[PDB]
Amino acid sequence: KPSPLLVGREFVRQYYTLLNQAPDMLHRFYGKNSSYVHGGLDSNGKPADAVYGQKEIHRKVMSQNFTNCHTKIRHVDAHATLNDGVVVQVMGLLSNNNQALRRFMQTFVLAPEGSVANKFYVHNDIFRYQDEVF
Amino acid sequence: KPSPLLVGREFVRQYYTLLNQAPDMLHRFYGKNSSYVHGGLDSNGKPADAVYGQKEIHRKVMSQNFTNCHTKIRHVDAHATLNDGVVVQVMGLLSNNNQALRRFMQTFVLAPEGSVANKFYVHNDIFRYQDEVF
Amino acid sequence: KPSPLLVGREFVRQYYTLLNQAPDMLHRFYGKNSSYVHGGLDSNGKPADAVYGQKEIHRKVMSQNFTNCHTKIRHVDAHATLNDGVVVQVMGLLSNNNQALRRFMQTFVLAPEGSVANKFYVHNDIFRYQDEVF
Amino acid sequence: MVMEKPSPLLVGREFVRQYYTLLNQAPDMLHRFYGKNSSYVHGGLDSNGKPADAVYGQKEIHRKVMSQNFTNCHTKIRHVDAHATLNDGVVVQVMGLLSNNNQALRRFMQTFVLAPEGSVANKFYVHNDIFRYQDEVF
Amino acid sequence: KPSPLLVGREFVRQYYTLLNQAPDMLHRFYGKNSSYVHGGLDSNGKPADAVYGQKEIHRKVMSQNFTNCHTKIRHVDAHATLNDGVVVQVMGLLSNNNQALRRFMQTFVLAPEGSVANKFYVHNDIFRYQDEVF
Amino acid sequence: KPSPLLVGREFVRQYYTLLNQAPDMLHRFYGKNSSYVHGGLDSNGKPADAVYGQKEIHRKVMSQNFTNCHTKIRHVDAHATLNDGVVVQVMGLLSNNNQALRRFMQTFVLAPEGSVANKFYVHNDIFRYQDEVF
Amino acid sequence: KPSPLLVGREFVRQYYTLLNQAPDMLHRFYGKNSSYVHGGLDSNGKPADAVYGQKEIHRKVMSQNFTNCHTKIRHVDAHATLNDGVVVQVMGLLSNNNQALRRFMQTFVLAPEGSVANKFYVHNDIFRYQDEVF
Amino acid sequence: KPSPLLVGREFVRQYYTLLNQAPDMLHRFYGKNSSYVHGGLDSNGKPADAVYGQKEIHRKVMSQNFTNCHTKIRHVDAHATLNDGVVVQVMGLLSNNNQALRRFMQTFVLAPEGSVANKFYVHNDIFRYQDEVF
Amino acid sequence: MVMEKPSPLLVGREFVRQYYTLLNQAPDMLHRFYGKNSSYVHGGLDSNGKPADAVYGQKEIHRKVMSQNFTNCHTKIRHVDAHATLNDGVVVQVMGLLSNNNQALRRFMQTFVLAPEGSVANKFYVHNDIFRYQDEVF
Amino acid sequence: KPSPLLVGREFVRQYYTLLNQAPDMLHRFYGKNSSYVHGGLDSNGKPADAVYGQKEIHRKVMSQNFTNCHTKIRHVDAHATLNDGVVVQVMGLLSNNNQALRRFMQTFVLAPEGSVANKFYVHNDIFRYQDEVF
Amino acid sequence: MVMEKPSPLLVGREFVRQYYTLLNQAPDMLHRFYGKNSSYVHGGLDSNGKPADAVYGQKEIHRKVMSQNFTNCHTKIRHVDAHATLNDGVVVQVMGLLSNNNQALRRFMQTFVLAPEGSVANKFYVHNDIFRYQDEVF
Amino acid sequence: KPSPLLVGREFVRQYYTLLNQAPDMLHRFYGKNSSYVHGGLDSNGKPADAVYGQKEIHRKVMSQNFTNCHTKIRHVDAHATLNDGVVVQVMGLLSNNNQALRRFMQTFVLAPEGSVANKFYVHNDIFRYQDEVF
Amino acid sequence: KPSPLLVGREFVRQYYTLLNQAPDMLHRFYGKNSSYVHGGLDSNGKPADAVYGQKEIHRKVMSQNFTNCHTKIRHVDAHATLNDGVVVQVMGLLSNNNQALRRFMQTFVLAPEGSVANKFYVHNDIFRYQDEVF
Amino acid sequence: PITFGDFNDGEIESLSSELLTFGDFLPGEVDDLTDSDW
Amino acid sequence: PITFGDFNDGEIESLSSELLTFGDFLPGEVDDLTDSD
Amino acid sequence: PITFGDFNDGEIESLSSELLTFGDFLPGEVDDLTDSD
Amino acid sequence: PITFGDFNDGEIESLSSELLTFGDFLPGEVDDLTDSD
Amino acid sequence: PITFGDFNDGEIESLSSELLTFGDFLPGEVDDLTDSDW
Amino acid sequence: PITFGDFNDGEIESLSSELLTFGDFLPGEVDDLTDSD
Repeated sequence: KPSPLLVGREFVRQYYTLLNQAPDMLHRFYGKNSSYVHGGLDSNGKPADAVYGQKEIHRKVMSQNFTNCHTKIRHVDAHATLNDGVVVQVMGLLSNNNQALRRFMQTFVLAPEGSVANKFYVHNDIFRYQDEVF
Repeated sequence: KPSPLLVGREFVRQYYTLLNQAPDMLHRFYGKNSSYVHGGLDSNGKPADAVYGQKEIHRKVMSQNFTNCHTKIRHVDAHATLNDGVVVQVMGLLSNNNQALRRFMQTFVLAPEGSVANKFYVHNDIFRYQDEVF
Repeated sequence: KPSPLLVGREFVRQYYTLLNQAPDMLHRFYGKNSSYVHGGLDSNGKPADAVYGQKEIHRKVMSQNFTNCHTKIRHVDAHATLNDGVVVQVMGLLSNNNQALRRFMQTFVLAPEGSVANKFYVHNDIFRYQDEVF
Repeated sequence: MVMEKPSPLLVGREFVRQYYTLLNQAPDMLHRFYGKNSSYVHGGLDSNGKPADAVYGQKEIHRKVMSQNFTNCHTKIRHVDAHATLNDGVVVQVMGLLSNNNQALRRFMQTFVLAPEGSVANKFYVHNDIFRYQDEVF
Repeated sequence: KPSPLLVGREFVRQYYTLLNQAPDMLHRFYGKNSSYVHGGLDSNGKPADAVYGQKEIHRKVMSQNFTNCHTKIRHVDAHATLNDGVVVQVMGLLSNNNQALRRFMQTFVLAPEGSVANKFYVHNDIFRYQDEVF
Repeated sequence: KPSPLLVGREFVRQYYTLLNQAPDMLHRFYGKNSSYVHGGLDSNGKPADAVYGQKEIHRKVMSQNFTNCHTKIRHVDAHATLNDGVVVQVMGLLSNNNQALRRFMQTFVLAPEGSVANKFYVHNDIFRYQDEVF
Repeated sequence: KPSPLLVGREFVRQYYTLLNQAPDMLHRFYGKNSSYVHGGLDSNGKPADAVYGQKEIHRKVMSQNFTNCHTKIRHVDAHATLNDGVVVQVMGLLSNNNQALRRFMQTFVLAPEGSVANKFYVHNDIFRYQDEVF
Repeated sequence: KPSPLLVGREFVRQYYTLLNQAPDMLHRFYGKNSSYVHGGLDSNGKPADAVYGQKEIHRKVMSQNFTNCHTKIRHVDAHATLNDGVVVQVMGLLSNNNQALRRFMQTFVLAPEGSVANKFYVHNDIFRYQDEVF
Repeated sequence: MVMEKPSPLLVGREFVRQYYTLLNQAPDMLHRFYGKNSSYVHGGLDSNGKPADAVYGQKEIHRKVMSQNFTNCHTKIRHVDAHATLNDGVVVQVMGLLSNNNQALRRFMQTFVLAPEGSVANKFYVHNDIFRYQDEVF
Repeated sequence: KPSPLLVGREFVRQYYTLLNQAPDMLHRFYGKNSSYVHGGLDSNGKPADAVYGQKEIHRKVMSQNFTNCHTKIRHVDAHATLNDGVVVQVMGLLSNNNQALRRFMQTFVLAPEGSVANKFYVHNDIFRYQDEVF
Repeated sequence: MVMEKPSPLLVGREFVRQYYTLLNQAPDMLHRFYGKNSSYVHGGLDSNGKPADAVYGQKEIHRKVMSQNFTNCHTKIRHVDAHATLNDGVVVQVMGLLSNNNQALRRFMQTFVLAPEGSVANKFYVHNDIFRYQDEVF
Repeated sequence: KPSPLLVGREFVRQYYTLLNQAPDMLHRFYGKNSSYVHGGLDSNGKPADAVYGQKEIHRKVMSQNFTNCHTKIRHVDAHATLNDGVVVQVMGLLSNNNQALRRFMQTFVLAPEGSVANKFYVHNDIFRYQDEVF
Repeated sequence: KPSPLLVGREFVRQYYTLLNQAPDMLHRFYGKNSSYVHGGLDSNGKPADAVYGQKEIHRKVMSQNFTNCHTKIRHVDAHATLNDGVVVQVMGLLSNNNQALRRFMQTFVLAPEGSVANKFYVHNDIFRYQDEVF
Repeated sequence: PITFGDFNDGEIESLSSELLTFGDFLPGEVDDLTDSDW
Repeated sequence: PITFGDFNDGEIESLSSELLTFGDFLPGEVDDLTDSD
Repeated sequence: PITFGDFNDGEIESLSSELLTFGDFLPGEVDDLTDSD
Repeated sequence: PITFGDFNDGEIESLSSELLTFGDFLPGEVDDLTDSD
Repeated sequence: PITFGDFNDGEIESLSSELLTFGDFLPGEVDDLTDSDW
Repeated sequence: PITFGDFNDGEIESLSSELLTFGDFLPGEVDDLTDSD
């Protein structure tokens, strides 16, 4: 059984590498019933709701139009959870389209796939920009 | 079965009210082999390690010396997760001993007790300030 | 037509239940061109002009930072008023962020919305404490 | 020299001033502030330990303001907040202290709902009057 | 023949008195080919265009929702113009719905109606809030 | 007939370019019986007497002693008026002798010359600073 | 006799405390043929005139409709003047009815009563806001 | 030499008399390197940090506008302390600007000045309210 | 890795935590916090109606705290504010609620004056302890 | 299909005509996700922050306040970029607000609109005052 | 260790550095920067008093580079500004000074358009190169 | 008394030597009544506010942050003036922070300091970048 | 022997002038076995490893490729040290490629050359940005 | 007789010439009782 | 069916669950612990 | 002679006068109306 | 028909109106006076 | 063999492991000519 | 003896040293490389 801390660190490295190297394959990280929210607003001004399902996750990611996003990961904290899952808490800065970096707080929940050993998928993805709620 | 969002909101209300009123009773939220990460810097200016078990969580909470610790819950996200758990991300301001309000993020993973329905315990608690990361 | 007393009691119970539970959706009680004045918040803290509209009311309520806002309603007086509306004067104790009981007086003017029968919205919402004015 | 009609706050402040000055001077004339279907309650207690109910008519109101000696009453208004409401009317929230026949200064909470008379412009009457002492509630 | 300064001062006082008292009768000031713009923004950050004709002027005035507007006329400058017309330059403060006063710049162009002596109508009305363009 | 907006924007460009370059030639814009009100304070302080005719307008313009008058045209409105004339309201910033930019309003009424088509002269010019009114 | 500064400070304390508590008793500070101006705006917009005598001063003070008049005395200057009187200049902030604090200046001329020793009456009271002139 | 109880009572009397009478002269009670921490009041509002030195103490006292501060001393406890100094714990009711009686607790640490016998100065001055804490 | 000496605020917070935990658990051992010339009052009330007086030594403090019979005390510290004072000492201002013998929560007002022991560095003892319930003062 | 040189000359003529005549209409040249960079002062005058989108481009052009922006185009070089777009490098002299000629170099990347044939939009707009970097 | 493929500004800066270092050291090797259908002008001037035309193609782009006698070229870049463009391209704007064969510092204006190679990721080729001396234009 | 031309040439050499080498000691050239105007920067650099006194002049020089200022003095004209002072008008090229040669014109008024013979101080220092006004 | 402050000031001027003008010639300042630490985050935020020798220093400088670096030297301290060398601490602003100015500190240790008098070489150069460590 | 629009002479002034009154009191009646007291 | 704003009947009541307990606390234990004192 | 700071003995007592009256108010009358009610 | 942005053919040229004159200036007099020097 | 999603072992690394190069030069080839000079 | 401000005779000249060289540059190489180029 791998260390949850190293599992979370490796997952964060791979996820934020793929977020800019090829954002259109970010949906491959998620499973059949996975929650995803990436810190957006709307007309009412309230934070955007999450989406569920790989397809809706892919649609939302494509709508988010990530172009060469640079992320500075300032803190990663990974710990054990239900069904040998891993909960990851990420503090960092993300800048999209080479604009100003924005502080962000993120929570990942990765569950084992079940068949392939040492394999995980993103069950939950919660991303929020600090400047949108504070 | 109650809404994940309802469960998260009610838990956040109860937790951050009990933290202000009776910090010594905060250990009853957690169960066996539950993770508690709330802390600041280590002896070498590093984020602290996790604390496991109800007795040790109580010992750590008492160390944090929470004096009239209020709260300013700017945002709460609650999503259903594996094993019927609820993953809550709480972002806001916390002031302890009436000092300046410091921005904070906190990830809760609430597992469902198998005995009683509509019963949860904090399987994971990961608190982290901002001034200490950026 | 429902008795003015009955609609006042209904509204007071529902309004403070929502205030204690989910302050982030208090704006749904109000409609367009509805006025909401709540205490004071300024550089000096005493003058806070009233806000109008659901979106501005939601902004103001988000500023009020209601967290576990407990309320002990000592008295409610509901009377019939123009356009078959009701006027409610409620007196009680309020505690936000787990402070002590502060005596408060609120005046609501509720108006029917026309289409749906026995449906009201908060046209006017005036809040005051006894610490601000002797 | 614009002839701007008064703001709701100015209307409420002026009405509170006139109402309480009249109450101090001529309580019997106070009934002229109310209309046919006006509601009025002024800090009463029934033989139950509960707050009293309200009368719904200038006549019942006159009987109420008459029953209430209201003779030589000193009032100190600490807060007035007025806003616009349904049908051009004005809702006023009054916080103050009152004393009738020179007892102690009792804190009171009041809500006024004034409505335009209609036939005459810039004229209002007290449609609703809710008055409660803090002693009989808290 | 009356003094253009007197005509401008009387028109300004009458126009703002009528705007405060009965804004739904403001269209009676204007004529067949009158132009009316009252300083709005529309979906691009660019000032709103003017409207022409008495009916369109009335519709725009009603849409503008003038509720107990208070004005402080700080400067009026009236001068003669073609066909004995009057051009009026107005500097002032206007507050709608008893909110904060906003600095405004206005230009009126009044023309003789032709048959009745000393009778004028608003051929042109240009109104702009300073905070919307500066 | 050229568009009133085009006429106004072209006249504003020409006028505020000639004001900076050759203010001695500004009098050629006006004709006989033309009002010029550009001014500041006097013994009374608030009103400035208008000067009529090309000679008086040139004398007054030379009196203002324009020196590298820089202009920042924030907004310009041009509408048709009597006798196919154009009424222009110009709002912006003016800086004389490289001093601090001051907010200004200027109302132009351009009357068409009856001899040559596409020809206008400034029948009315009403300039007014803001800092001197508020 | 006491120090002019002592007299001025004591009078300022008593006056601005009685103004908050019992404004109806403020007329007892003045005697006959005593000047009292407290204004800034009227029907014509000119500074308010003066009311002389205890009766007229009381009538004016009552019109001002003082309601919980809070004060913040930034500075008080007290100097001896002719006939052993005291001239006080008071600069500070004044809020009526818990509204926004407005800067104010007030000149008091206190004349000694001939009969009683250590007794003064407000011979002159001149109040002026700042926002109403600048 | 003088009873610590006598010193504490004499201080309390003089200090609160001067607070009620001449707040601008409170800084004379303290010396250099002395500390003056009052109740929470600042731009943020809660974290009112301590200030040191006579001049900074005077600035803080002026900021905290003291106008007719009425104080009812319910209890005073004076005890001997290091360097033959005294410690005074005072409980009472304070009303500033004519608000209501607010429960307050103050802690003075007074040290002998050394040069003049029976002369003390406020080395430490900690003020606290009941409402802003309980 | 710096060996910084604790700030007065940290010293006061840590002392309050230790003091009240010991009072809850082992009140007999509470006397070890005080020195020879230590003054101590804890919410006293003589048979007159006035606050009690102070003991001025370790053994009298010991006897007194046994006299108060602290058994299973629950304390909720709402405010602690510590500052430096003469001779590197720390003055602590404490606001809280206390209950002895499972009684109601009583608001208490407390001032501590801790002084360095002198021999061992970073060691303090309670020179002054002033404690009063607000029920007996207000 | 059209010669890249012909497209470049056409665009340079139209763009620098519209810059001089109607600066507020420049945003129509660009489309979504297009980049405009033109000097500008974040605080020192050197920080050049790119803006994207028609609305942000409009705001940046308005902040520059182009007034009578004259330009003499010394050289234009047009070539064919990817996806059948064009690249234009223009060298010339620019004078805004009637100041002296300043050497400037601009680089446009124009992409075909796609639907309408022979239609282009400014995908990239990099402007540089040569004197700023030399 | 997020890989984080370089931003357009970094790509442009690195390309300018490499391009001008190669031009200084091995101008004959500079032709490898361009593709099959690359456009290239470098401060040309025909015998008409007008700027020279363009060259489209790698082989004769090399011939044009050879024709210009690039020997010991000293270049000082004073401004580089790069941005993203069509087909994940990079448009670079360069302000600088150049001297070939040790004449004076001639001030020059340049525009680069780089496009992905496609076969290999993170690989670019100079699709467009426009270079003009200011004296030959102004 | 020496030749005013010699005094001007000596002062110009010393001043533009000390400006190049040690800008932080430029304030020693001025007295207490000296005036120093140089450039200007409020929002875009247009308002040139003169500063008076050695300390304010040093603040201004330090704000400008002269770093390796190279000066080519094309011309110097020195003349005698009131109270046996000197007036120097210098024309040249200035480059600060290694920018290009910018044409500049400076006017110094030097006054004898009285006590020490043949000693002067810069009473007036008016600097102007020619390009910024032309 | 020159003053250490004089040596430090002259070296700072020459070094930063050469850095702006000809950064490729910066290697001539250093000798053999000289330390160069200028840099930022190498791979994981670690401090940049020092490069020793003229060849490595030149390679590292060319790697940083300062295209046009403008420096605002806020302060320079120069003190004597071992072997008559000079230690300089330079604090200021640095902006590469006309980007935003960033605060920086730089420690130079200049060692004298035993061959030629009044000759120094940069034995140590330690550059550090502020935003990268704070 | 200066008028604007189709408004008659003094129409706007009459439409706007009405003081603030409460109840059935004529304007200035309420204060009269207060003025009766010293 | 007296409802307010845009809330459907019973929406506010559905917004809360009295059967929801966390940890070892019995239902309402936290409310009793905090509201009382 | 217990004094505090740079206060001479009796300075604070001399800082105010208890027989200073304004208008027709008797001594202490203003305090009486404005102390508590 | 080469067009740019959303402008139609001739839309930008329609904003010039070079035959417009103001005052007694002949066409081109203002720009001739200003741009030359 | 720690993998996430359906990505194979090292697929993300392989995809994202490519240095920035220009023209046909191998990475680090261009600076070699500069290193040839002193 | 003509001086300005508060500087002595030749104080400014003493503030500048022409013999101060850094690295391999001859006394004036940096200035020659910077100006007139």
